[PDB]
Amino acid sequence: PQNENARAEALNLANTDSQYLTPTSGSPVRGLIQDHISAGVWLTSKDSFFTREQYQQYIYGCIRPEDGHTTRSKIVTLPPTIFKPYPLWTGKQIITTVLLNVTPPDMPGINLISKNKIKNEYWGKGSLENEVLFKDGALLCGILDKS
Amino acid sequence: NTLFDDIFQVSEVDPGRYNKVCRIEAASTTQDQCKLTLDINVELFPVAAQDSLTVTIASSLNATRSWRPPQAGDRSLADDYDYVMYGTAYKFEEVSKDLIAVYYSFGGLLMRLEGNYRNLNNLKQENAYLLIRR
Amino acid sequence: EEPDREKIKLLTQATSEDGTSASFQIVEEDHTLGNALRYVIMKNPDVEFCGYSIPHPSENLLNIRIQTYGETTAVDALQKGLKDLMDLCDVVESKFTEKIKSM
Amino acid sequence: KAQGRTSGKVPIPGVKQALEKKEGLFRKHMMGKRVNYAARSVISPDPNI
Repeated sequence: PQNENARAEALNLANTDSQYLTPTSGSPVRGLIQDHISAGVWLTSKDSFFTREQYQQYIYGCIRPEDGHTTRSKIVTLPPTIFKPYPLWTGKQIITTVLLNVTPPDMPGINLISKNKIKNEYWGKGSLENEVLFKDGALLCGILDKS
Repeated sequence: NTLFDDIFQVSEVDPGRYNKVCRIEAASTTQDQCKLTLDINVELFPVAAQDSLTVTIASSLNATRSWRPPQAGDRSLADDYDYVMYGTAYKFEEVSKDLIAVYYSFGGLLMRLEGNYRNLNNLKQENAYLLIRR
Repeated sequence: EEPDREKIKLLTQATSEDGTSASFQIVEEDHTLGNALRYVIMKNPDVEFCGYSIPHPSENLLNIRIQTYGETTAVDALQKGLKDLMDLCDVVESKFTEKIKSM
Repeated sequence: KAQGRTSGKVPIPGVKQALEKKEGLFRKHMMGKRVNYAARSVISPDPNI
């Protein structure tokens, strides 16, 4: 489009950000698809441990402050979930970091109690990985799926 | 400062579709009402059945602000142990009368403490270091 | 003469005011320099954050980001990791020269 | 309206048949048009945009 009136409407009205929910019944239409669905079951798995050199490479490989993904003009990290023998981060703790950098610092974290598509018997005995728990913007439990 | 300390006798080490993480079930040896359920990284700290572990939950380690990798000339509360994790308490529950359970999540590695004398000084804090000796 | 002035480029929109948290942009590079340089910057005991990023594979641009704890800038940390990447390629070149003599 | 030669394939559709069809004038050149400053192309996936 060839003037500023029609530009301000493909930016504000017909843009892809405001077309997240459909007008038919309010269901969301936009989301990740196949190799992203089948990597969240591996990244946010309980086996996924990351060293310090691996942890900051996955944060900056997705969030770049030059292109404007951060909110604090500096990439902030978390303390690891294992300290003494060999310091390690967990894969659910990378999801906490990518939500700590793209959500604004004035608001508090997201509080969500949801479910998955993967049953609690596939992971073993007495696991709770069907229950997705977000507390203060931190994935504490459960893997992430299409759901 | 130590918020909980006891000694737990392991009954079962369940790998359960994981190659590095086992589920531990351990009743203590001092009190009879209290149990443990823990997810340890069994590659770093291998735990067998009928071990005598020593579980301690502290609130900090001794003027820190945020994490920084360890250097020479430091001394921590983690120097006395073998396997230190870090995580948040997210849920409090009383199972019945005379028992109160707390739930921890060490970045997705979960823990459940049940007992009676831990309601004294286990707050709902977003920081409780967990330390295991032997 | 003329020093080349488009190869390394500090992006001032991501650069700290002290100088300790900067993001560079190198042209005509890929994982070859970036993964090898990130290994060497991360062995500096003063480096807080280091990782590289290729924005899109169709152009040959490499963003690397260094954050330090203070007391060393991201340009002083970049040039130690450029020095030790040279001095690491001079140990591989010397051990491999001797063993060809040692056959 | 007009019979005329009645051999089939009547020429010169006339000023009504220039207006009435799916094409006509009023659905091919008023309610839908062809535009300047547009392009079309085959699409291809990208996870880096």
